[PDB]
Amino acid sequence: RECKTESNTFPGICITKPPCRKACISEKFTDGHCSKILRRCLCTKPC
Repeated sequence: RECKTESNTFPGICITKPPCRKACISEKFTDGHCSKILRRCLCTKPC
């Protein structure tokens, strides 16, 4: 659970958590945020 994978659904740069949030929800995840490496929506899935 909580596997780190960038949102493939997210069509851009991680500007804000709100858009990233729903991107992870639509996909097979639960949470999402900006990855502290670059600036992509890093979603977490209940793997």
